[PDB]
Amino acid sequence: NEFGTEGLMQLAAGLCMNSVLEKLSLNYCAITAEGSKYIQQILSFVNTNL
Amino acid sequence: EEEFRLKKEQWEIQERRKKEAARCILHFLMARKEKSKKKKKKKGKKKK
Amino acid sequence: MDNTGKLEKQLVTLNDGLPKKPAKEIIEELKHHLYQDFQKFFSEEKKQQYQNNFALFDRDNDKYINLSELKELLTSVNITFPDDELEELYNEFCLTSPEADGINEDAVFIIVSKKIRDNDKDEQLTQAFKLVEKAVNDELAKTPNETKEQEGYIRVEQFKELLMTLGNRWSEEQANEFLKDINPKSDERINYLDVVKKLMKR
Amino acid sequence: ERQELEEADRKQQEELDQIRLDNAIKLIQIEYQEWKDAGGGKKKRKKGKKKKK
Repeated sequence: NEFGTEGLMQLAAGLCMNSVLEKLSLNYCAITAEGSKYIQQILSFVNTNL
Repeated sequence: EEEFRLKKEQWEIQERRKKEAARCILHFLMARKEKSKKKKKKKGKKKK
Repeated sequence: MDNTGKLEKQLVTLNDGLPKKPAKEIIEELKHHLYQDFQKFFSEEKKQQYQNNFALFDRDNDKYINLSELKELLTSVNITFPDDELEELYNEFCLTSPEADGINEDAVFIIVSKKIRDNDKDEQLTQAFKLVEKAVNDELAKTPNETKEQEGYIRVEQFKELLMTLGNRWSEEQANEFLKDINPKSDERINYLDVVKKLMKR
Repeated sequence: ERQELEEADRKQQEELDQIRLDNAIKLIQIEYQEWKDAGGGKKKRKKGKKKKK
């Protein structure tokens, strides 16, 4: 799914701090480097059960 | 000023009248009594 | 027949509803809801003000502030807190960032994001108990005899009747435990102000 | 009028004392209730690209 930065941000809208899943895969999606900032917000979180 | 002073002396007199009223007020509920028991919780959160 | 029993003492074993997903996100909900407070309760003006004030604080643009500069930011926003507890909170959040020389913005601000709800609990309790005092006065208006020596006492059983409804629903065991701890003098009542002092003092 | 001015000044002092007592009551309860709305964001670029020499 080549959604890119737009799609990754749309996911992060609630998933960036979502606390539900176990395994989330976005391989072969050409996620742009800039959008990685969103994932940067996911890891800096102290609440962690994924 | 004289009219207001007469009125405020009447105010003091009626204040002492109300103090006697209160004296008669501390006189109504000696022991009773009968256990308004069960429930009055519901106090809907909409407040003042 | 023949009274062949038989009651069972149902012990709720700790073998139900065990979370399945170990170690990346699933607690993300809690603080998220906490965030919604400042994702709800706060105007964005304070958000922007704090963004700019910290960026001024972030002299190295590293998003982080050390112990001295964290106390700097807390004081600049008019924070009056003892050294110790703030110190342990900062240490915990730095443990949450073992490889960072400080704490990140989100965890840094969570330090008093906790105290937000902490003090909100006391505020709601005080407001509810002032309303309780007003209700007691309303009841005593219909009751003439009760003299001014009763100003500050309404049935402790009533304390429990009201607790579950004001501010937040208090657990039945919660109220029972609190009443047992306070230890009323077998008069079926306590002093409301003394309880207020104890609860604002613990 | 000047004596009434002194009386009003004393009344204002009484009011300010009552407000100070209210301030003492409020100080603990209002000790930074509400520490605030997320900040620093998403710096990504490698901006430093200026003159060669």
